[PDB]
Amino acid sequence: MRVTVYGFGSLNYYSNKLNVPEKLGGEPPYGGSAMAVEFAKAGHDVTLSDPNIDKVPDEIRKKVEDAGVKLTTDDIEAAKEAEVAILFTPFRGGVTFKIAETILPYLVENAVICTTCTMSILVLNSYLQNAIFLEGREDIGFSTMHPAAIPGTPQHKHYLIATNELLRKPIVTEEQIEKLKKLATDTGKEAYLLPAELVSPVGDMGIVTTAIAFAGAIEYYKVSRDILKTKRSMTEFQIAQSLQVISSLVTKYGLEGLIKLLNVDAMKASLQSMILDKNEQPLTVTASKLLEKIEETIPELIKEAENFSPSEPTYTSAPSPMLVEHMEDLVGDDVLKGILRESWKKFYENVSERNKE
Amino acid sequence: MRVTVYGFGSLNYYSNKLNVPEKLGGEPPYGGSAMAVEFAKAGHDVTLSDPNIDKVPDEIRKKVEDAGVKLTTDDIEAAKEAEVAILFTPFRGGVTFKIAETILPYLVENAVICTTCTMSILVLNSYLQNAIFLEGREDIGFSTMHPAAIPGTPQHKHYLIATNELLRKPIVTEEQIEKLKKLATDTGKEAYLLPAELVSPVGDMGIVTTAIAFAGAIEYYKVSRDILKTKRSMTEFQIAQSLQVISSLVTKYGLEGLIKLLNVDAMKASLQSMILDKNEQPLTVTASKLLEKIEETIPELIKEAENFSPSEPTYTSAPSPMLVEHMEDLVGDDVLKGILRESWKKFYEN
Ligand SMILES: Nc1nc(=O)c2c([nH]1)NC[C@@H]1CN(c3ccc(C(=O)N[C@@H](CCC(=O)O)C(=O)O)cc3)C=[N+]21
Ligand SMILES: Nc1nc(=O)c2c([nH]1)NC[C@@H]1CN(c3ccc(C(=O)N[C@@H](CCC(=O)O)C(=O)O)cc3)C=[N+]21
Repeated sequence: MRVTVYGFGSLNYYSNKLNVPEKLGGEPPYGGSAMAVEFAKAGHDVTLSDPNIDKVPDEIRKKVEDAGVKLTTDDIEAAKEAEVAILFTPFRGGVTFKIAETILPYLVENAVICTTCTMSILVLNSYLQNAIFLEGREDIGFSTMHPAAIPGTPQHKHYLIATNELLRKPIVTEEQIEKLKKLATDTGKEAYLLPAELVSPVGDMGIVTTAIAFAGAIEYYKVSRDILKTKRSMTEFQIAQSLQVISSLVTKYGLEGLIKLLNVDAMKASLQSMILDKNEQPLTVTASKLLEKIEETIPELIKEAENFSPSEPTYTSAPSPMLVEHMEDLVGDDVLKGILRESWKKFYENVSERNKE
Repeated sequence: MRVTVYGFGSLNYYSNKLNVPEKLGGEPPYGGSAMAVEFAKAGHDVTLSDPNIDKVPDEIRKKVEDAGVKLTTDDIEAAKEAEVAILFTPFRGGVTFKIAETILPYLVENAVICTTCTMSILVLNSYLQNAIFLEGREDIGFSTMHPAAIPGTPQHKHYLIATNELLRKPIVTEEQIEKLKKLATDTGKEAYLLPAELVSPVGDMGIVTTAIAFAGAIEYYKVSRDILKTKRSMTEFQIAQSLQVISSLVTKYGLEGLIKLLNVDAMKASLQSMILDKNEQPLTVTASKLLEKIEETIPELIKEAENFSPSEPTYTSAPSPMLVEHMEDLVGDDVLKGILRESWKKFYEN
């Protein structure tokens, strides 16, 4: 099939900022380039579009082209007759939204656009709904080819592929998912089909926070079951509230507001009475020790927290499924889709616009 | 001041169900009784109301009375002079709602009602909105004397006191907050003034999930700062999104649905590319090892997950703070507090 990868992968990032060969392994080029080369070796008609093709060293550029990858800077031409479009594009500056919007009217009928490690597919889908409508591209599907790893390293043995599970409205067809599974297995990668909104939580660099919080939830569950002897429903409420609170505080107030509003000293003091079996609570013990030295490891965040003050009120623990359900009864489903869209767009904007020098 | 503590504390739970003297320390009585004794030793006029006072052993009851605590079974009488009413009341059965509603018309002018770990103060305030209006008790304050520990153990060195921070309308006055700070400080306890909605996630037993997830968010931040060299916005975007999804999965589909939908095998495979400095990532390494043995540690949940099927759809990643403000604009603040109350009820009742 005809596949176009948008984004080569910053050669300088993967060698001078993060020493990928030493930290993870393999050899350059890494990123979308490595993905394209793999597809080309498997017999697919691959094109790779990046604005900085000319900056690629000849030695690297020859390897890619010798695989069968056509290199170009023209995103529009690259999209023509493409069945699969993989966005290995920047999170910053809305670049992933802009590129997807540019290529939208030129993709072949029933094409599928795929996000990777830099963007969640539903957020992209939210940004594109007006373009989709005006251009009549309701045939375009939306899913993912999330390497959940750096392509080109030995750890990349898989792709996370977004499905429609848990979605009120589908974003991808079975025919489109099958093409993504084919690209994965054709290149010896295992396909993990995941509900669309779980792809980025599982696959992104933030798997660090996803996994720690998941294992931490399980640890609390065991303490609740074995030591406290409390009810399952109370345990689940506490887990959901904790994680919703942290998410909402980071969303609205960032890490500085998270630290100031929860109050580390209060958390430390409170946690002492939930260290009930040190041997069975390795995460609790470590967390309590990390909190004790927090002023030494993140002094810049502590300083920002001292100077933080919440300018707007909020509720941090309101479960999103309840808010969505209540909203379904207050307004039409047509209106609700717009509200969910604007909420995903505002999430991206508020978080990326907050980062001010 | 005049303080009334509602609830002695389950003598049975703190010895037979949970061995507090061994696991934590101290000696009985634990709970509301220990709090009342501390206030009385600080010179306050303390009253403790409980329907099962006569079921308290004589040796323990004498210790409490000798400190100056007046024991009674009449909740209404105990409220008539109480400037501060602390609800050391049960977890289930709506007993806290029942007690708070019964004493509301009898509390002194400008009195403050305080919940502990068994009830979010915002949930109680929401429940009582109609009673506050019909009884004309808009002067009554609502806060917490949350011990975030078992009173009577050496770990109880503090109180979490709910404030109006993050609220759109006040639930307590500064004068009332000062009274609670004094009660804490008079008994040698540190007063932690937190936004009302954060007292539960910081003080309750869920502090385990709050602290670990918080620490894991900081660990990722340090990794992004020192190793990945990525921007703060991307780090925050991924934290908020990840914890939003996990939260929604637990709320709507339970722990069984979380395990089935998230895919532990995918998580383990993904996490391999983010263990970039084992010494700087103690939580990541520990979490990665715990994920490998999950089938052994929680087999009953694995069996529930294998039989789980999502019956209804929901957008697990819809950002809660954004939806909160959309709801506020449509139907106002009381409905949002009502949602917090509806959430609490589903899991603490029936
Ligand atoms: N399970 C897992 N998932 C990952 O996604 C993953 C991983 N492990 N191991 C670590 C590598 C490294 N990595 C980066 C992605 C984007 C930028 C990045 O900064 N991108 C900028 C572009 C900077 C620019 O060139 O303008 C942006 O999208 O805004 C950096 C690093 C993902 N990784
Ligand atoms: N920072 C902190 N906050 C706490 O809230 C905290 C703590 N540390 N350390 C330990 C105590 C103990 N604890 C219990 C939780 C649930 C039940 C519970 O579910 N009891 C049920 C059932 C009792 C039974 O088993 O019969 C009930 O009272 O209805 C009991 C006790 C939380 N604690």
